Amino acid sequence: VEFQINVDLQARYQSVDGFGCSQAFQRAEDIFGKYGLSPKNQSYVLDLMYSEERGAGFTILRNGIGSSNSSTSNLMNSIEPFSPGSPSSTPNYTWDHYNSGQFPLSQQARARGLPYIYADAWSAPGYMKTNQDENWSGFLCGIEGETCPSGDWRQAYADYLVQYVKFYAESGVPVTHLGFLNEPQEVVSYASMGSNGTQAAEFVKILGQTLEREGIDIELTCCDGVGWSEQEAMIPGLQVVGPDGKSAEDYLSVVTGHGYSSAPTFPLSTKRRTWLTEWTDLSGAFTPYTFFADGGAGEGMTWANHIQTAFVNANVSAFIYWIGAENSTTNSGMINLINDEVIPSKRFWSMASFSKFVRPNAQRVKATSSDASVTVSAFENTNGVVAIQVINNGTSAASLTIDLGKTHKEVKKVVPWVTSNDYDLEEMSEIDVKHNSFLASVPARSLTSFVTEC
Ligand SMILES: *[C@@H]1O[C@H](CO)[C@@H](O[C@@H]2O[C@H](CO)[C@@H](O[C@@H]3O[C@H](CO[C@H]4O[C@H](CO)[C@@H](O)[C@H](O)[C@@H]4O)[C@@H](O)[C@H](O[C@H]4O[C@H](CO)[C@@H](O)[C@H](O)[C@@H]4O)[C@@H]3O)[C@H](O)[C@H]2NC(C)=O)[C@H](O)[C@H]1NC(C)=O
Ligand SMILES: *[C@@H]1O[C@H](CO)[C@@H](O[C@@H]2O[C@H](CO)[C@@H](O[C@@H]3O[C@H](CO[C@H]4O[C@H](CO)[C@@H](O)[C@H](O)[C@@H]4O)[C@@H](O)[C@H](O)[C@@H]3O)[C@H](O)[C@H]2NC(C)=O)[C@H](O)[C@H]1NC(C)=O
Ligand SMILES: *[C@@H]1O[C@H](CO)[C@@H](O[C@@H]2O[C@H](CO)[C@@H](O)[C@H](O)[C@H]2NC(C)=O)[C@H](O)[C@H]1NC(C)=O
Ligand SMILES: *[C@@H]1O[C@H](CO)[C@@H](O[C@@H]2O[C@H](CO)[C@@H](O)[C@H](O)[C@H]2NC(C)=O)[C@H](O)[C@H]1NC(C)=O
Ligand SMILES: *[C@@H]1O[C@H](CO)[C@@H](O)[C@H](O)[C@H]1NC(C)=O
Repeated sequence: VEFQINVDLQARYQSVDGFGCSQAFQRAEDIFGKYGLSPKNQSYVLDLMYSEERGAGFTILRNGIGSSNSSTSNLMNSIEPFSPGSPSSTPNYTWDHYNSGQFPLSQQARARGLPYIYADAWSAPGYMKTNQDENWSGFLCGIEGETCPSGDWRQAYADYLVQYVKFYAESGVPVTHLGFLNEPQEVVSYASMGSNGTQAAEFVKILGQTLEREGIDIELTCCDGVGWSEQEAMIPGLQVVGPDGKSAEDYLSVVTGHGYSSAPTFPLSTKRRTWLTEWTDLSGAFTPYTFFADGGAGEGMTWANHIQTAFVNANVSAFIYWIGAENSTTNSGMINLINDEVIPSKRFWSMASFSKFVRPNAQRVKATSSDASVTVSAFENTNGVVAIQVINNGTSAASLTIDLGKTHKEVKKVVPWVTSNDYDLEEMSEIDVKHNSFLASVPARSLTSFVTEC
């Protein structure tokens, strides 16, 4: 045996909620033909993203709760664009059955089986904030240390987020996960809003209490920090048990962070599930076809490794890329649209390799490799399908011996699915398994998903 891979289904780790992307800042409109995409390719892109059989079967869609009072440039417009005059005044809410294209997108994703919709606000509306502006950070009026002459807007913001979730549910598209901050560290020209851990915790408790009063069942998140270390720094604040004997962590279902300022390479110190909720290559490079060339930020293998590391080393339950599909020739999205043209990147195919076979409620299980040139991850689905991801970073093909150890069902067949410079997500011939062990060659510089049958 040249390379030994051992999988142990009796050594079990975190659950998986899934994989996906956002179509925020009007990028959902691109999929529906804003820049000339044909009806054929609109349907094709939705199948690539959300069909388990025809595509990646993404299971999480992250939508923006818009803060803007218009839909100019790439703004996401708000359900409450204009101040009601005071926090206690009756709000005027507008529902356009659109949400910058994210509503019809959510309908199309759900039609193809998508279970999880994560609605996240980048900012409260400007009139609820210290700077009276959705932009350039600022704080929710009434949060600890941040008073405003117009009064305390904390309950108004909670009621606003509840009303967004209600419009979605009433329109047949329930939201499963809810967040109220994005990158609270960042002071930027676009929708942004500040909070440290204790300021975030204060609002988590108000929002959780509001949802419980309304009888709405939804998973709360915090805080989409700009990097993994930056999110870790907020967790002590979320864990402070207040006078009432509750922490923010008691109300939270998921702790969320981004990969930009620091990558998900270590476990966060929360007792909750964690999600990597945004990450991409923002360099402005264009790397659609490269799985491996020289370790560029946009290469397929870079992203296969980011995903594998997030699950094995950072203990995440989900991985959400930034934009799925957009009219651009950069690496910001997984799928480049060029008017009526669809170019799925190797970053897309790396995501697809995981997402297609690691279905919601899968559990990560122990998987080891005898050699640092081959890195491995493994998950058992609730239907018993085992999906093993192998990255071969050798310059030659690697002959693997893969032992599945002790299992309930004797495994009889396994199917390899390959992603490389030569292959997108290519199904290879089934391999016969004997005594829960099999041999497989994997190409140089490749990702292979080995998927067990029945
Ligand atoms: C599989 O094994 C291979 C080796 O065989 C490893 O490859 C090396 O991968 C690293 C990254 O992990 C590579 O280093 C990075 O290269 C990037 C691309 O560089 C080229 O293109 C850019 C942009 O045009 C040029 O600027 C540059 O001169 C090169 O022409 C760089 O963009 C990266 O830079 C960034 O990160 C560094 C380090 O943190 C920062 O200092 C920089 O400022 C910047 O943010 C980086 O240098 C390296 O080139 C690869 N070597 C080879 C021989 O290919 C893989 O890592 C390995 N994969 C796995 C998953 O283990
Ligand atoms: C829907 O999206 C499709 C996918 O993008 C569109 O089809 C593509 O249209 C472009 C023109 O905009 C064609 O581009 C040319 O490609 C050739 C090279 O061709 C070949 O190699 C590819 C890659 O493996 C292969 O799939 C092709 O079949 C060819 O063998 C260049 O010489 C040209 O300069 C230009 O780049 C694409 O080839 C074409 N792709 C496919 C798969 O058809 C399509 O037009 C969109 N609309 C509709 C209504 O279908
Ligand atoms: C609509 O939103 C815009 C953008 O946030 C608001 O404009 C800002 O208002 C604040 C407060 O006066 C200023 O500090 C910013 O400079 C403004 N930004 C821009 C780009 O103009 C605007 O007030 C909002 N309109 C209403 C009616 O609420
Ligand atoms: C990996 O993440 C999981 C959550 O997905 C962590 O699981 C929690 O474990 C604590 C301590 O044993 C329990 O009190 C919680 O009930 C678990 N949460 C869930 C949702 O199951 C696990 O601790 C994390 N691992 C590491 C090494 O940090
Ligand atoms: C969409 O993307 C292509 C490629 O970047 C670009 O050339 C084109 O102008 C964009 N389409 C528009 C604005 O119609």
